[PDB]
Amino acid sequence: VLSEGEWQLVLHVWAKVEADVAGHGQDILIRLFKSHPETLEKFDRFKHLKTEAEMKASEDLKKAGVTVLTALGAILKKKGHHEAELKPLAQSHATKHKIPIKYLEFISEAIIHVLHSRHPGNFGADAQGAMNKALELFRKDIAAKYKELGYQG
Ligand code: HEM
Ligand SMILES: O=N[O-]
Ligand SMILES: O=N[O-]
Ligand SMILES: O=N[O-]
Ligand SMILES: O=N[O-]
Ligand SMILES: O=N[O-]
Ligand SMILES: O=N[O-]
Ligand SMILES: O=N[O-]
Ligand SMILES: O=N[O-]
Repeated sequence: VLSEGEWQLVLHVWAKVEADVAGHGQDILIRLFKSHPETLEKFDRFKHLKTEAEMKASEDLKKAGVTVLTALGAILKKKGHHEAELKPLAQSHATKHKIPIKYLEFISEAIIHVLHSRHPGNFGADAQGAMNKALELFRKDIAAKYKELGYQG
């Protein structure tokens, strides 16, 4: 359970993300796909992309990045009261897309990497710790939902 001070660290860096959600989404998806190339295989519209340049030029990848970060943002803004948001997301990611928890860990690591690179003014150790706690909460609650839904994860 996060403190209010922890949530405020999360939401203060999130506010900078929101200055340019598309750009942050490109950087985050690209980092995930470079760091864990097996994750790209889940994305049928652009799994054929071979290079970072191709990835940066992809309008479909850009839209996916906007979608992920906007949904995550909405969850973070609930400050842990995210049961309603998590229901459809857990169902799609468990049953349609088949995203294991380990892949949710990889995208969390990609998020942290990019925020650390882009936002050293709002992403020092305490803020990174708060973001990691928020993302660990998200993953814990999604994993519990996966289990309810019948998915090993
Ligand atoms: C913070 C974690 C994540 C959030 C908030 C998120 C959110 C979303 C949302 C909102 C959509 C569109 C609606 C839906 O289908 O549910 C979506 C689609 C999808 N997500 Fe995620 N997602 C996350 C992590 C992942 C990860 C790690 C992968 C794969 C490694 C993944 C794969 C997909 C796929 C394949 C789609 C369908 C995209 C398409 O139609 O081409 N997601 N996700
Ligand atoms: O205010 N304690 O995070
Ligand atoms: O996408 N940078 O590792
Ligand atoms: O496609 N924006 O959430
Ligand atoms: O981009 N993960 O939906
Ligand atoms: O707390 N959301 O499952
Ligand atoms: O509300 N979940 O489908
Ligand atoms: O509800 N999953 O597409
Ligand atoms: O992409 N994680 O360092």
